[PDB]
Amino acid sequence: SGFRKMAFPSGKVEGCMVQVTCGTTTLNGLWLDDVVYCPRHVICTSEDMFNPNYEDLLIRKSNHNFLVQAGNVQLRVIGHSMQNCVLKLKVDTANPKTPKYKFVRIQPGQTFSVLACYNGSPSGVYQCAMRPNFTIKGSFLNGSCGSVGFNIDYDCVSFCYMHHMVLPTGVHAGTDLEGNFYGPFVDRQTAQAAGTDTTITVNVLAWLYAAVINGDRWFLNRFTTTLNDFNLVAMKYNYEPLTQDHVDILGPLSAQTGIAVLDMCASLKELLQNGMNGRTILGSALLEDEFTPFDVVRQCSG
Amino acid sequence: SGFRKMAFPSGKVEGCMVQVTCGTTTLNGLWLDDVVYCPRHVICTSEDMFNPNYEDLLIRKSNHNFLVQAGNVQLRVIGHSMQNCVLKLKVDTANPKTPKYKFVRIQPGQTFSVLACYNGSPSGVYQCAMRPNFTIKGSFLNGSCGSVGFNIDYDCVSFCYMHHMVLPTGVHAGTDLEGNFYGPFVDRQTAQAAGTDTTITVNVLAWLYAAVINGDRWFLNRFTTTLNDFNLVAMKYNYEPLTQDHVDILGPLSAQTGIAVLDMCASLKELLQNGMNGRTILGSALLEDEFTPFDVVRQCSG
Ligand SMILES: Cn1cnc(Cn2c(=O)nc(Nc3cc4cn(C)nc4cc3Cl)n(Cc3cc(F)c(F)cc3F)c2=O)n1
Ligand SMILES: Cn1cnc(Cn2c(=O)nc(Nc3cc4cn(C)nc4cc3Cl)n(Cc3cc(F)c(F)cc3F)c2=O)n1
Ligand SMILES: Cc1ncc(C[n+]2csc(CCO)c2C)c(N)n1
Repeated sequence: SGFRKMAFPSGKVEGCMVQVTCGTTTLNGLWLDDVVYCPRHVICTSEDMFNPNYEDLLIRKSNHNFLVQAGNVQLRVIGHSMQNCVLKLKVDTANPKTPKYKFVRIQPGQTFSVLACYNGSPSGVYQCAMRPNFTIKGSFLNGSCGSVGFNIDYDCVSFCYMHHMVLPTGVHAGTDLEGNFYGPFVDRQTAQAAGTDTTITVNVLAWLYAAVINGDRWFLNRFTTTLNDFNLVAMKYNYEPLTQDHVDILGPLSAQTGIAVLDMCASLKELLQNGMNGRTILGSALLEDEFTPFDVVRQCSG
Repeated sequence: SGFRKMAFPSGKVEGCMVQVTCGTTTLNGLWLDDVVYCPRHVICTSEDMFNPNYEDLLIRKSNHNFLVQAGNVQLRVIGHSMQNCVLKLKVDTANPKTPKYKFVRIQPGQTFSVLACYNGSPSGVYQCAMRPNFTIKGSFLNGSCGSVGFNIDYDCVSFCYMHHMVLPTGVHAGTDLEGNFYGPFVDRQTAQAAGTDTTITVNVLAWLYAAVINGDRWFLNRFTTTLNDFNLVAMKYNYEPLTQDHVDILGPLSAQTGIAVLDMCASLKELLQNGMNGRTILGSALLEDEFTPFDVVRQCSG
């Protein structure tokens, strides 16, 4: 019973956060086995951040220019390399708290947990979605660079996000753990705009099913729609199109509630056209799109 | 808005979760030093759950009737006692992952992180507020009994909530770590109704300060009020009256913005009497009441 934004327990990741410093520049790193991963922006000085030539800056660096602190222990760097926008510091000590882990690149519309950290210390945890325009709407302050996002599946941590920067609209951009940005962004201190964001339609539908499972039905109706006719209306409102795969994924929620997927599409179509008339769904005045069908099933089965 | 419900990192609590089983009744417990804390409901058979005689259920029980497991490893119970609605099981091993900790009883309005657990295994973490009617709008399934709520200040975990039961409306009820229920509930499997809820005034005020901090301040009027006058008006709109402690925890935000607490009460009074008139605050037409003054500073300032 109930439905809330839920993050994975963050303990397995907390044991991996460290602080990395070059000169006066400092951010968070991820210590797995004998490697620390962190944004390569750390090698920038105040004058480099605007337009860094990273290969130039890195070749001028020695191992002892990197100071890595785990708690109050200093870790000795014995090698360094760059993979795209991620710096890899080889250290002489393996992290005994290293969990079983994978690096994955997540798809837009999928969710993950963010462990926000400052100076290598974990500060808070919360759930985010990869937006269709490759930004994330996180909660990050100065010093959060290098914080990571992840999912956990049977004691294996799949790291999918490393935080790099804040955009002028206050949304956030980062890379996978291979150092490739999500979206058309680049790691320099310039004002960067994202593409137009769209709403994750399959997630909104999942969250409507959550609302029904928790006893709210005011938005349901008796109208009918085809998948294509729903997608025409959805595109009009800058909603992502709904695929047959998405319809299939919503299957369990349809079975549970007895509401056909296309019947819930008919309900969403009306909400897009009429609005909510000051009413709320699961306490929200806006249509929530950062719950996947798996997130709803996980919280609402039974 | 840039505001998200953020949990504390859960690792310090994850290392304390265990499963406790009596016969087939099984739930979650909290292992700190050489004591495991858990709801006394675990000693009920199904026929006991409706109207248990705990004293009589406990006199029949011996140490060897309690199965306490960390993962699949059994912890031998060497003493047991009842304190209000919590059972305290003395075990023969001091938990090596015990953090610095305290037991605290919170007030309505205060927020905390919940580590939802099933069979001793943490499943997710999210932020909750204690409602004025002493329920929490959590997210809990069967098997969640004994999950705990907590805050972390510096490196000390303040435990404030242990989950006991779901109410007919789907909200949740439980105790502090001394076994004293929040609210008028008792640990019987009966349909107990929560009283009518109200809005957490101190947290709405914190939210208005957060809006001011971010430059959204159209709602600041030119008036002030006395605390007594504001309290009397607030109750007529199903808002909670303010306490002297409430005024004091608004102090840092009042100092940060230079807006006197009673001036902000006058501004909230005007919103109550007139409404938003089609206009929004931090992008929402709803006033948020589950961010405490500390949450606001935590998310604006760090
Ligand atoms: C408000 N906010 C929200 N998210 C963020 C993340 N973020 C950050 O934490 N730090 C950044 N720049 C740095 C400045 C430093 C000053 N010192 C002494 N050390 C510093 C280290 C960093 Cl990383 N940035 C900006 C930023 C970071 C990048 F990785 C990048 F490629 C471009 C950028 F403009 C930042 O956004 N802050
Ligand atoms: C849907 N939901 C949301 N929160 C909860 C919490 N909750 C719970 O997890 N378990 C409960 N009863 C038990 C049944 C058991 C069956 N087996 C095999 N083992 C069991 C252990 C428990 Cl604790 N309850 C009900 C409940 C638990 C209490 F502690 C109490 F005092 C009164 C109650 F009615 C429950 O609410 N479920
Ligand atoms: C945290 C943080 N880091 C860097 C800058 C950028 N900055 C400050 S002075 C200067 C010119 C070189 O001295 C630059 C690029 C910032 N604003 N905040």
